Amino acid sequence: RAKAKTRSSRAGLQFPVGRVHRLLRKGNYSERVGAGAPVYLAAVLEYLTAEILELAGNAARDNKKTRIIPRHLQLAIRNDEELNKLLGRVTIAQGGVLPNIQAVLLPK
Amino acid sequence: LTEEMLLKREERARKRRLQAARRAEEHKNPMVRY
Amino acid sequence: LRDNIQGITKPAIRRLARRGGVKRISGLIYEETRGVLKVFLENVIRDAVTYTEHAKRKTVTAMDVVYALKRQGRTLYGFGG
Amino acid sequence: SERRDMVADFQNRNDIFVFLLSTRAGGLGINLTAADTVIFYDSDWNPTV
Amino acid sequence: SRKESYSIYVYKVLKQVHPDTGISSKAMGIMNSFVNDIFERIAGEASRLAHYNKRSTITSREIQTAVRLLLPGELAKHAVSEGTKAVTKYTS
Amino acid sequence: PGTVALREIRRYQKSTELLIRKLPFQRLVREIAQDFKTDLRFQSSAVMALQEACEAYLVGLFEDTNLCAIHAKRVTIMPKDIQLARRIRGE
DNA sequence: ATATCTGACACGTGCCTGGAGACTAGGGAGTAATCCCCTTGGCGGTTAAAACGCGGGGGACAGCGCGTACGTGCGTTTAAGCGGTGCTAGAGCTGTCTACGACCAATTGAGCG
DNA sequence: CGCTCAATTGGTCGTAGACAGCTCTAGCACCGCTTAAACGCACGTACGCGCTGTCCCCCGCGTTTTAACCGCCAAGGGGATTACTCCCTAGTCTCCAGGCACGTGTCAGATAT
Repeated sequence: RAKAKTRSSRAGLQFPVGRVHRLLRKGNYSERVGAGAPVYLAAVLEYLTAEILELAGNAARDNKKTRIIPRHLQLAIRNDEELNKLLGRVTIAQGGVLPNIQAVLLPK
Repeated sequence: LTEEMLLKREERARKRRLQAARRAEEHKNPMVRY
Repeated sequence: LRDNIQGITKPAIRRLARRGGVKRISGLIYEETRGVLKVFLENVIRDAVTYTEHAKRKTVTAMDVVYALKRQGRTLYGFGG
Repeated sequence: SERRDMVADFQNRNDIFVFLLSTRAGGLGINLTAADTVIFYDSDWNPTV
Repeated sequence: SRKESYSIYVYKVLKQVHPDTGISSKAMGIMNSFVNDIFERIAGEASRLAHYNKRSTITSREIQTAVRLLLPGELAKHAVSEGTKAVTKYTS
Repeated sequence: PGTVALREIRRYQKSTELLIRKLPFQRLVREIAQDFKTDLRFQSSAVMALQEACEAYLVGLFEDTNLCAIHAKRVTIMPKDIQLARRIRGE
């Protein structure tokens, strides 16, 4: 037996692969979990979360801010059609709505 | 300049002493007439 | 008393309308909106209570309503679950 | 907090005739020397208490 | 007692893109909600795929397929590429 | 003039806090719960999760009603624009 | 037979949930002024509407054959517990900076000429 | 037809709240390592119901010229906005008070060391 380290580190991964391996069995999704499946799901969750976290940081950068709030997260969704589709059934607490006007409202 | 290094303590410390005091003093005590 | 759902005030409904981006608002719209607002709770509180009645608790949790909102297709973040 | 003001009105005044105590919340250290007399409406199962 | 959530891990991943940036407690809750919603979507989709195949095993190919029903755009193939990289590097 | 309401749009679209008064909403939530069933009581977080879902739902209804009125060549909403916005959604 | 155990069964205080009272002062409700709107309703350049004569191809066979299904072989798959022990949230507390308040400037909408 | 004026949107100062690195704790399921279950990938082996061109009439289409209708013109008068006037209830924060949970209680009377 040896001094422990995360299985994610050998996979090249940033989230806890061990508890993903727990959740995939303990949630009764199948009788067996393949050795790659929790590594793969951690990689998928990380990839998609990092992709939206750049848009979150960029939404704060656009508003010239340094601390993320739910408004920057709503702006991150409304800056990308993949997120506008994926999160189309999602409510963001205190995120508000994208500011928009139909041209008919405008004077002249 | 140099005073802020102390203010960052003493501005809070005067508030601690005051809050301790105000806690501790509770903690130790028509018509008519005929 | 003000229990006739008129406690959801005219300027509050009008502010929701303004965030919603609508221009001129006819004076029956506030009351038509109060009708929708009741019916939304007749879906959401009712099913949230069916999740409270899964455990048969006295306390409604944020989980109980998030499960009702999930089966009704209007999921919510920040509260978890 | 409540255990103070009721004692502070029973000591140092003649305004009250009588006080109600449980044998176990009242029995320890309160020193109600304004009282002349005591009635045990109940004795405890543990003697000397 | 612990309550199963990703608060420190999403703030660890933020350094991939914006080391300059802080996270409000509210925003931390939103991103904690995001990662577990995508888990409930993928774990359900992969289990329904496994049910249609009657298999005892979930696999890299159940999730590779489930991600393609999660997203229409090429972020699906990039996430699928990242999963196949990670499983390869883990098993080598 | 009759049009500077367009500045209110931009202010309440910049703003992102909840708009209905918490006490009125909590009273209504409790009243609807109590005539539904006995001794149901709500954590503050449940009333907030309800109110956020309600106000997001009504912002969606008003956006949908806006497009119905714009489609009808109006600059005004009448209860009939909401009744289209319900039937066209299947609500 | 005996030591002493597992209820009987209660009031100790902790926690937070949860209610109602008295205050300010935020904001909701009542209203004209008046404009400007949803709406009523004739106008003729433009396409819904349906035959006749007709072009594009829908339709029903016969049977070839690149793939599809069963369901057992056999060696490779994950299961499975339980050793160690690093991660992990609690959580206690800053130590400020960051977004949100308080005072007043560049730029806009309104008035009609 | 482009000014003067009465008001914001946006700018600088302010102040303490709401973060995020500690600063460790110590609870635990992650990671290691054998043990052991049973079926996954392999894979023949039954034999096929998608596609390949014959024979024959069906449906879609172009063309034509009525005549309903949408896009448009302007005006009609009542109801939404802009703004002032005044009344109340949303929020503050307070103390009251009680259900859930934990814990000592204890000694009795039901059970066994």
